[PDB]
Amino acid sequence: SSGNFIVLFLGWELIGLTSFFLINFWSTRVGTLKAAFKAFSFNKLSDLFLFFAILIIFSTTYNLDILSFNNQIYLYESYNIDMFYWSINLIEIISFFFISCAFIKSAQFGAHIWLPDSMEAPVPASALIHSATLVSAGIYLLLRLSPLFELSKYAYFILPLIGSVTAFYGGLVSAFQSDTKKTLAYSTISHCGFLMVSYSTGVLEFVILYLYVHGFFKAATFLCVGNVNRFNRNIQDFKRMGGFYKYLPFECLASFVCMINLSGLPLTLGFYIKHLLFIGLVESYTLYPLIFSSLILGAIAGVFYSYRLFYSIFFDTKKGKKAIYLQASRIILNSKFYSNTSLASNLSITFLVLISYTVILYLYCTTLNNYYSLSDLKSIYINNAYSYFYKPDYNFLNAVSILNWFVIILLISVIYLNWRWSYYYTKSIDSLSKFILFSFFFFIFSKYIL
Amino acid sequence: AGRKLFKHYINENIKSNNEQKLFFYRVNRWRWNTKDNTTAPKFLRLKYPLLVTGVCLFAYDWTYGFTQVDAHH
Amino acid sequence: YAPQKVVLRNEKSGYYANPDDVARRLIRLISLHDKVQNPSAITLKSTWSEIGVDPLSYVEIMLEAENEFYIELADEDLERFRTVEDAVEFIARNFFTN
Amino acid sequence: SKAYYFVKNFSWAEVSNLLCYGTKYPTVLNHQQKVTRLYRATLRRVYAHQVEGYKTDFKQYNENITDIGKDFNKMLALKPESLELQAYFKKYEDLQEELFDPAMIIDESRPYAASSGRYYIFDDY
Amino acid sequence: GTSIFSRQFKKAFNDAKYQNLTAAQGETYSHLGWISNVDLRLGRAIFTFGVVGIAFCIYLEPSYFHETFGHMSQPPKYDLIDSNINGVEKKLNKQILHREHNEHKLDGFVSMFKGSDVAK
Amino acid sequence: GHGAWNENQQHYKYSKEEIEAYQVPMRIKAGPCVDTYIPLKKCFQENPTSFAAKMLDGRKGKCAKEFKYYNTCLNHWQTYENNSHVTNAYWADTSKANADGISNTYGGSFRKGLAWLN
Amino acid sequence: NYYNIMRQVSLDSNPIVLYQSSTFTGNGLQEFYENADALTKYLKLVPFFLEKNLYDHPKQFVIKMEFHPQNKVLSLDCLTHQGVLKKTVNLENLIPVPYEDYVQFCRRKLFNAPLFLDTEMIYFNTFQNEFYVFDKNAKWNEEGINHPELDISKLYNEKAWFDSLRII
Amino acid sequence: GDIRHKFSNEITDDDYDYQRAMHVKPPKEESLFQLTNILSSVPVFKTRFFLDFIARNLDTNSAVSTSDFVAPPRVHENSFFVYHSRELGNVIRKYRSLESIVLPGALLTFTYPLFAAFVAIPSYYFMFNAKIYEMSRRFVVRMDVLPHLEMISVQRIGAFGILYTKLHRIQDLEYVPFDQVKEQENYLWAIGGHGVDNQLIFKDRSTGEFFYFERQGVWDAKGLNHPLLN
Amino acid sequence: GWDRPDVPLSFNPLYVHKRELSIFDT
Amino acid sequence: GGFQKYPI
Ligand SMILES: CCCCCCCCCCCCCCCCCC(=O)OC[C@H](COP(=O)([O-])OCC(O)COP(=O)([O-])OC[C@@H](COC(=O)CCCCCCCCCCCCCCCCC)OC(=O)CCCCCCCCCCCCCCCCC)OC(=O)CCCCCCCCCCCCCCCCC
Ligand SMILES: CCCCCCCCCCCCCCCCCC(=O)OC[C@H](COP(=O)([O-])OCC(O)COP(=O)([O-])OC[C@@H](COC(=O)CCCCCCCCCCCCCCCCC)OC(=O)CCCCCCCCCCCCCCCCC)OC(=O)CCCCCCCCCCCCCCCCC
Ligand SMILES: CCCCCCCCCCCCCCCCCC(=O)OC[C@H](COP(=O)([O-])OCC[N+](C)(C)C)OC(=O)CCCCCCCCCCCCCCCCC
Ligand SMILES: CCCCCCCCCCCCCCCCCC(=O)OC[C@H](COP(=O)([O-])OCC[N+](C)(C)C)OC(=O)CCCCCCCCCCCCCCCCC
Ligand SMILES: CCCCCCCCCCCCCCCCCC(=O)OC[C@H](COP(=O)([O-])OCC[N+](C)(C)C)OC(=O)CCCCCCCCCCCCCCCCC
Ligand SMILES: CCCCCCCCCCCCCCCCCC(=O)OC[C@H](COP(=O)([O-])OCC[N+](C)(C)C)OC(=O)CCCCCCCCCCCCCCCCC
Ligand SMILES: CCCCCCCCCCCCCCCCCC(=O)OC[C@H](COP(=O)([O-])OCC[N+](C)(C)C)OC(=O)CCCCCCCCCCCCCCCCC
Ligand SMILES: CCCCCCCCCCCCCCCCCC(=O)OC[C@H](COP(=O)([O-])OCC[N+](C)(C)C)OC(=O)CCCCCCCCCCCCCCCCC
Ligand SMILES: CCCCCCCCCCCCCCCC(=O)OC[C@H](COP(=O)(O)O)OC(=O)CCCCCCCCCCCCCCC
Repeated sequence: SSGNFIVLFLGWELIGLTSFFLINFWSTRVGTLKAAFKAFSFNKLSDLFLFFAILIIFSTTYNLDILSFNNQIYLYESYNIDMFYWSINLIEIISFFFISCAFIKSAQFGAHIWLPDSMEAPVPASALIHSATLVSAGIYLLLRLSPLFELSKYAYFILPLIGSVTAFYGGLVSAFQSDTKKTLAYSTISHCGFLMVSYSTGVLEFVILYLYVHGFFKAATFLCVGNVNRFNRNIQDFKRMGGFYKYLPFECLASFVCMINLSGLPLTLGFYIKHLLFIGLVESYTLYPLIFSSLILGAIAGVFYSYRLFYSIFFDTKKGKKAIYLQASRIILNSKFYSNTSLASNLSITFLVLISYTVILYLYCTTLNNYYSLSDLKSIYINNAYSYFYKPDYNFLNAVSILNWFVIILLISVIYLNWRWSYYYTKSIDSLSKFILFSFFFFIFSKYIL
Repeated sequence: AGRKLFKHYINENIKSNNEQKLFFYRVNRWRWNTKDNTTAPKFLRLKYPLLVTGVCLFAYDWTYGFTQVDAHH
Repeated sequence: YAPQKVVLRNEKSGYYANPDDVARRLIRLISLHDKVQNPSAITLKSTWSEIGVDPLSYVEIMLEAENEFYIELADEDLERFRTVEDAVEFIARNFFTN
Repeated sequence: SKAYYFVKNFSWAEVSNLLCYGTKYPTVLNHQQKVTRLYRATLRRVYAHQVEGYKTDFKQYNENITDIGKDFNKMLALKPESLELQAYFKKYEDLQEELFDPAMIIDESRPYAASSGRYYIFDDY
Repeated sequence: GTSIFSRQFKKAFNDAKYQNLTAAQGETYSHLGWISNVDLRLGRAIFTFGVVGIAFCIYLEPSYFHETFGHMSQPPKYDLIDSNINGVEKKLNKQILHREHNEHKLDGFVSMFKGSDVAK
Repeated sequence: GHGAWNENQQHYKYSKEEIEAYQVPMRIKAGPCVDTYIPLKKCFQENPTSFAAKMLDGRKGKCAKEFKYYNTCLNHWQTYENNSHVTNAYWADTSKANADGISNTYGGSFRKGLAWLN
Repeated sequence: NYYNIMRQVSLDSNPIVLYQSSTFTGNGLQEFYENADALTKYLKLVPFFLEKNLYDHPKQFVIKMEFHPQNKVLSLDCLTHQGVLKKTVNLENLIPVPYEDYVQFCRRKLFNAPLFLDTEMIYFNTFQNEFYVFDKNAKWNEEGINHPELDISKLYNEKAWFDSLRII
Repeated sequence: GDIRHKFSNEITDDDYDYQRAMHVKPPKEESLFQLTNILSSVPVFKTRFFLDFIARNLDTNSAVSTSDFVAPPRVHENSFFVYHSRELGNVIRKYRSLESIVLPGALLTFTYPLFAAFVAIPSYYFMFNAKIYEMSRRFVVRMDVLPHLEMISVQRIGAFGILYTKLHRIQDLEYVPFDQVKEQENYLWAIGGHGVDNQLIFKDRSTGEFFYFERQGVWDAKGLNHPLLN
Repeated sequence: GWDRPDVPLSFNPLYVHKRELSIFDT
Repeated sequence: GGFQKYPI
């Protein structure tokens, strides 16, 4: 809520400094100081870029008001700046600096190196920074200065490519990750990439919906994994976590709901954000093949990390140290007050989930409903993406089925695939056969025999 | 006729299995207690949640269900 | 609440865990081993060789002891250990969080 | 162990020596120390990867540890200056390298581990 | 002395199959005998909320099912207003209604095709 | 009556000042359905309703008379924007569409996926 | 690696009865129908048979068990939704299991079991990968069960009893 | 150790009873709506009609095994069986039988059979082929020995569940250590090799065909001890 | 249960320098 | 859960 570029820069520096303090909360250890200094260096680079962009804007127009800049930039779009030996386009250079700072603070590919190291902070701080507070600064900048980037050739080429590459990279790394906080960090990177791609598509409503969904459910999942880690005695790796469903009953179900919502899965509140992203994806890009392939891979990657985190944390064989289970399994502890977590924590998580559902539903009604009731966005660029959401054609309707069935096959793989010998190998194969045949017959009856 | 075959290799595998030490089994027995672990389908019961879902859907059908338009495609 | 008067560190007893419980758990773990024959003969003053723990079985027993006691023992300390008395003393005096 | 493998600019050879044996200069150790430390490191890594791992198989873990134990018994029987013992050491060092996992779990009871020094204890002075 | 099928020995084996041998007798049990009541209640409440939401999505937003499995057979839905009239009257009215429905579909199609230039 | 899909019930065209008063989001103002949208927004303002009611009501309840015109205009607008009325015809019968070209511009480049060889 | 090698055993002349259910003491499903207690117990076991069939849970309700020490083989009369069946089991292949292990062997949530299903006395045949469940309201032959061939000192194997069945 | 009885407002087993759905405990009491209670109470199920329906229309006791010794019918009048697969063989048979119903049914029902095939192809090549199909192809349903030929007949499941038997000379059989094939077929043993025995693999040198024996398979002591196989 | 002694001062082990701090590594 | 308290 900044009224001018000076206040925006002040807020930028303040968030950088406070994130540095949160990361360096463990001031006694110098190992944490290294990650804090890494984040500080990246934040200072972003501050440099933002300051230079603001200086260019002030030199061009003798004004720092955001509204005035937004409503004046089109007049100066035709101008160029004479630099050392190249006549660079003014809009292109300003948007270049803005996009550089936005990528640095959103942890895009290349500039994301600090985000995995920023997990040294306590789980509440990590959730706050990674949900909607620190990693969404670039998205806020793009949304606020959209009239500038609408006339930016550099933005058009860079936002989709970098967004898709970051999405794919983060999704796959999160899927292969073994630590809870690191997995959430890489999932956040992937969602930031998806947000960049959505903004490139150019539907600010879709971008806002994606931001809200991601922030709410990422925060909820972060809180759940924080409870799990506190129970497991600061061991964030789930290779030492097993059979925690009974010891943390609330955490298990809360994580189930939060993860199914966060990772885009069918019949979940988080499916529509990815559906709208793919609806709005543009196809005139020269690197469209790579962009689309990376987007598909990143979208499918959610299932693997969600399944791994949930199953390994709670329902996998007991892998943790004997003490973790024994200290809590003592009969003396059996009481009405017995719990491995906090009642306040449970109530806070429940209320957060309920309010997130309500707000997401309100936004969906405001935007995606037949009667468009959202407030003015102060942008004159219309992308035509809503045409494929209101009156989709057979081509797109069948195209979406490809991704739907890819996700279905991946779910079947993560469910029925056996990696270790078990007493239930043959019965599991039999259950898979039963499911296949029953699905076929059920489809036959539903479609034809009724 | 002095040829190594199914019986010989079964005996070899039995010998290899017998060569194992029971110390690791004894220390790790506690991990696989059936009283302490179950499966996700068992833990996640949809019996009563589906009942509440049915109640809510019935309420929707009899409150706003009337004011809906059929969409044939 | 801490009194306003100056209070110094109170090293009640060098053991951070019940030494008797530590010794009994360690002796049970040792007896679980196959090479060990007579659990009764095991005492805090009994050496590993005489109780029947080979040098190679010793590392296995120590790894399982680390798993049981929720701590990690350095190779230097494990080699320095010469009797169950020394082992239990070190484990009991060890601060589980270092 | 100080658990400082990834700090203080250790080279790969030094890190491998630290992982396999508690010291960075295994030449100082004698035959028994070398064999015992290598066996302990191998058992620790096998336990980490095949007990506290991703869908671990306990029967395979048992078979692997039994084979490793037999091999290390033979190694201990072998003389220090034997090419067969050198081959065994190279084999198990290669296995340790293969199972090396960046960001591997480090117990909180060891120095330089996460949460090792989160609190400053005030002295009687 | 003791033999299998003895109740005492069977109970002892059942209790000691997954015991912690490193613990003292009488406390060598690994399982948890209960579940946190308040935590389980809150978890079940939130799980029920999520399941209800998923079911509402399935019911009021069948777009995923339509685009993943196709349009399934729809249960019958019709009005018995036509049964009021009988005979040649009913036959002629039914034929007129069928012709009107076909003409309405064609009119909608042609209007959609023609009205491209309505917005100047 | 008998008006085009863009006209509203009253056949009244709102001026720029009236649009500013009943401020319309640029998303709708860009399209041709301002005339049909403004009455619907006025009806909603006169009879405010909750978002849950808006989602669960298939006829928009009270504001159905204006919503009919608005929905017709929206359907026509989106169909003409995405050229779906021609794309669906080509999908249904590419051979017949080429036989009697609905739009040679789209027909010359249309190519249905090999997977959808019904 | 344990292999299911068959030894081709045969029954002896005079068996010794070890288990005899007070209910179902009659011979024949017709006798069970005509008897009041047997009919109600059969109805209560109907869900047990349903679990046997549809849930692929290998289990059998055992009555009238006899033992042959000459060949060391147990003859079990088991009740199923169709009638009484005779089965032969080997002491080398018979081991005990906990009730929770019996429940968890099946991956499907079993129906609420009746109160006459003895949970303590549940056994597991490893050769058939099957469970044997006895009835609480039954009579055990103390002399028969105290036979030397049934002694744990001869039928005990730590690896087989504790490590053969790992449900996880 | 438990002190819940010391407080009047403490939780009770009556309060914990609701966790029996999510927690496994021995039965304590039967509710009025249990299947057992309903069947034992409602007189309709006591009718001889229902009793006879239960007795007849369900799995028969004839197919139920009655002993730990099995002597399957001889494949040849002079042959003797050695190995036979009980459960994994049936599971593989049923799984491969789907090719006779799902596939023609898919062709005649799906709107886009080409789309279905395009989805299935990569699915088969990754996570399915090595998962089930290759293991089934190399799986040994049954093994018998013909002494007059000094050969071994092996039964295998083919496409669509078809069973076919082939002869292999005993002199051409060799034991392939698992170490020689683990690296070559890591994925196969990774995701589909759990059912069959890893260390009991044999192969025919002349034809280069492997033989996988189920872990839960029955072996004949006499067949193993026969001099031809020793 | 057990009456643990106060947190040990070994929780923060004093570091003794054994190598020259080269100016080239400033 | 938290670290053991020490004198300040
Ligand atoms: C009011 C009126 C009604 C209104 C409308 C609603 C009506 C319908 C209600 C239906 C409710 C669901 C019923 C589930 C029963 C499961 C038990 C069963 O039938 O067992 C037999 C059989 C499994 O037998 P088995 O012997 O247990 O399996 C052997 C394994 O080795 C055994 O596994 P293991 O012990 O070795 O451990 C691995 C564990 C692994 O378990 C898991 O990973 C999750 C287990 C969750 C259990 C279910 C809880 C409820 C959630 C579903 C809610 C319903 C959604 C809608 C369903 C219908 C959609 C068409 O495996 C399982 O649990 C597999 C069985 C569970 C199948 C259901 C999975 C649903 C969620 C999708 C996967 C989630 C992956 C990410 C992890 C989740 C958290 C982020 O079940 C199946 O049919 C399996 C199907 C698997 C493929 C599903 C692909 C579907 C894709 C299309 C639909 C997509 C929409 C739904 C997903 C959206 C995301 C949430
Ligand atoms: C004139 C009389 C006519 C009578 C007609 C009767 C028709 C019966 C048709 C039955 C159709 C099949 C049902 C199968 C259910 C199980 C499915 C299942 O588990 O599959 C997945 C199963 C895996 O699931 P699982 O969790 O592992 O299985 C565990 C066990 O199933 C254990 O599962 P579970 O216990 O966890 O959950 C299973 C539960 C599943 O339940 C559901 O999902 C349904 C949920 C309820 C839906 C309600 C919809 C309608 C009402 C809407 C709301 C109205 C509100 C009105 C206003 C309210 C205002 C307050 O099953 C049921 O549906 C039980 C019946 C529901 C009773 C409650 C209904 C509500 C009553 C009113 C309210 C009061 C409630 C109680 C008090 C509450 C506290 C105050 O996969 C398989 O492997 C399936 C294999 C096949 C097994 C088949 C077993 C049954 C064989 C039966 C053969 C045919 C016998 C015919 C006898 C004929 C004699 C004459
Ligand atoms: C002012 C208007 C208020 C409107 C309120 C609208 C509420 C909408 C709720 C949507 C779903 C969200 C659920 C959140 C969690 C709460 C539910 C829950 O815990 O579910 C799991 C719980 C239990 O989950 P469980 O499965 O873990 O529990 C099993 C254990 N036992 C058997 C003990 C329950 O579900 C149920 O308890 C099932 C309830 C079915 C019946 C539902 C209607 C109840 C109506 C009560 C009032 C009746 C008044 C009558 C007056 C007569 C006067 C004469
Ligand atoms: C701290 C507590 C605070 C208060 C707690 C309040 C609890 C939550 C209350 C929610 C009330 C609203 C419920 C809406 C249900 C879904 C309606 C719908 O599908 O919209 C159709 C409406 C009708 O639209 P339409 O028909 O006008 O046109 C749609 C346009 N096309 C066809 C192109 C798509 O659709 C939309 O506007 C889009 C909705 C997209 C999102 C769908 C989400 C499905 C899941 C719903 C979960 C609901 C919450 C959980 C269950 C609560 C049970 C009480
Ligand atoms: C001790 C007190 C502790 C604090 C208690 C606070 C209780 C709060 C309970 C509700 C919170 C969750 C609301 C639902 C989630 C948000 C939904 C949303 O986006 O809004 C949609 C809707 C908006 O309306 P709508 O979505 O229905 O549509 C409106 C329709 N048109 C546009 C046509 C007009 O808002 C809500 O439903 C939220 C409630 C209304 C706003 C209330 C604000 C004033 C609060 C007064 C109480 C103050 C207490 C002070 C206590 C001080 C203690 C120190
Ligand atoms: C570009 C080119 C594209 C080419 C794409 C090709 C796609 C089409 C592929 C066709 C595959 C044909 C498979 C044939 C299967 C039989 C093979 C065989 O001989 O195996 C014998 C096998 C095994 O025979 P057996 O001799 O071993 O034993 C007899 C059977 N048992 C084992 C039980 C004793 O027998 C069968 O499987 C018999 C199957 C009979 C039914 C076959 C048709 C079922 C589907 C009907 C249509 C769909 C349902 C319609 C419902 C309508 C309701 C109103
Ligand atoms: C033409 C050559 C022969 C082709 C053989 C067919 C492919 C191989 C056998 C597939 C068997 C599995 C069929 C499952 C059908 C489920 C219902 C359905 O959507 O059918 C209609 C649809 C197709 O019918 P349709 O074409 O009328 O649908 C409209 C078009 N779409 C859906 C694209 C918008 O079935 C499929 O899409 C099947 C795709 C191929 C699957 C290949 C194997 C992977 C899956 C493993 C088996 C288990 C799947 C379980 C799925 C559960 C639900 C998500
Ligand atoms: C060729 C056709 C065109 C498409 C080209 C692309 C082909 C498909 C590429 C899929 C890559 C998936 C990579 C997932 C990595 C997950 C890693 C992870 O978390 O650990 C593994 C987790 C398991 O983790 P875990 O924790 O349970 O255990 C791990 C155990 N170890 C470490 C020993 C491996 O999940 C899996 O195992 C599942 C991944 C393997 C199976 C992949 C099946 C692919 C099926 C493709 C179907 C294609 C349908 C047709 C249409 C496609 C195009 C639209
Ligand atoms: C364009 C093809 C589209 C797909 C066609 C599918 C046909 C299915 C029927 C196949 C019948 C013959 C099988 C022959 C088996 C054999 O011995 O085949 C053996 C031969 C030889 O293999 P090798 O060369 O490795 O020895 O197989 C091949 O050469 C490759 C053909 C593979 C056939 C796989 C059939 C199953 C497909 C499963 C799809 C995914 C799962 C679907 C849900 C269950």
